[PDB]
Amino acid sequence: HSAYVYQLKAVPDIFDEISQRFPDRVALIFDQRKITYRELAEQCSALAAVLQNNCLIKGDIVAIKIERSPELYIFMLALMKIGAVMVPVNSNSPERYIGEVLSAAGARYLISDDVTSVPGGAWHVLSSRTLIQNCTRSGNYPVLSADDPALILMTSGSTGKPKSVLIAHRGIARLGLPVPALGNSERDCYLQIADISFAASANEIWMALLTGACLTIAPPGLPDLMALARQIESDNVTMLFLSGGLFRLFVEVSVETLHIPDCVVVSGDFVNPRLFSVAVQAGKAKIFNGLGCTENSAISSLYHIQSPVPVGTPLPLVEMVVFNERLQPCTCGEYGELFIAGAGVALGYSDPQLTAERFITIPYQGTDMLFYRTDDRATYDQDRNIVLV
Ligand SMILES: Nc1c(O)cccc1C(=O)NS(=O)(=O)NC[C@H]1O[C@@H](n2cnc3c(N)ncnc32)[C@H](O)[C@@H]1O
Ligand SMILES: [Br-]
Ligand SMILES: [Cl-]
Ligand SMILES: [Cl-]
Ligand SMILES: [Cl-]
Ligand SMILES: [Cl-]
Repeated sequence: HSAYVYQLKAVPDIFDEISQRFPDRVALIFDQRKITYRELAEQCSALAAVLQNNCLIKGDIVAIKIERSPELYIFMLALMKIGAVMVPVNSNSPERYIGEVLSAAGARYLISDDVTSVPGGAWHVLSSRTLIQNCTRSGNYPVLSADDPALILMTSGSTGKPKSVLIAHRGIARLGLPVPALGNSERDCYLQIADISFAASANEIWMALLTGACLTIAPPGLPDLMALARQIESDNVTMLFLSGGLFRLFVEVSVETLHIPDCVVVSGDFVNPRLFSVAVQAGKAKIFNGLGCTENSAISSLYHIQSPVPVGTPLPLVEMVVFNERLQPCTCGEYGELFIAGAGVALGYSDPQLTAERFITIPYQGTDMLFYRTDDRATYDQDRNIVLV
């Protein structure tokens, strides 16, 4: 439990720390089933021992296709504890496409809650249901470092090129640091709705579970705004992360739901400023425009809208710089490209040539800093907020 904020542990070590400090806080809610950190840590450890005894070891590439459920997050924590590299799969994807993802990721195993609706291939299919039943063993787990790989996520460039992104423990472990703009703590409650195959899901999962906060879990499948509205109220969601689609739809059909939480973060793409205007005038929740990208593991900057919206200022341990064509920091109003450095930067792509092109070391403020090149055109405003253009 170090006070040096730049000193990060692997995910399982942070979670062990949190589960010891807040053992009687609620970690997970699904429907009306609630699970404390103490019970979650017991289930995580029991499952990790089962996985190790199934010969799964550090660095094994392990895909997960498990519908939203408490067991999904138990598997994530157990796989992190044994050092496996998770490949989360979109359960709403054609089997065809899932096979292409598993192939591109090099998955050796696929853990599934429905072993009938999975693609065949080189990978070996394991039943999440059977493995959970075999929980009764725990010890001799790997000594993980913040730079060990934790997951593989798929993304695309601006012109459609598909990419396989290797994410380090540190990229999600940083979400255990409270975000000053949000004021979050263990008292908060998050809503898990973004699909696990999307980096944005990390915002919900790990900001909750690595801080002692509560994660209430949306029902599997496509968004049910009626149920989500009831869930936000009945489970007292206080930190609400939304895609541009979910945000816009809520503004259109139930803007007052957006003011049940304390903070609402909209990320993923440009949002019509008029939508922010309506939302901000409808109540007193803090509405943010947020930037994230897969290559920085999770949400990366926040702009509080008070009334092209800026993307604001970086999260803890994140560095953002707009660089011109000559790799010099831009002045206010000068156009350049957004580069991101710090704890969230990915380990690379599966493509080594693509990695060297997009992950570049640049001396900045006295440090030879590794930057991800976003391909996002940007500048600074007068208050030095970053604004994508
Ligand atoms: N939403 C996410 C999250 O919360 C956590 C982690 C990842 C993501 C995510 O979106 N990852 S991603 O799929 O790789 N897309 C990346 C690309 O999205 C565009 N983008 C994203 N946010 C904004 C925004 N506010 N305004 C304008 N453009 C935006 C930029 O072009 C960027 O480079
Ligand atoms: Br739109
Ligand atoms: Cl407690
Ligand atoms: Cl198919
Ligand atoms: Cl291509
Ligand atoms: Cl790649």
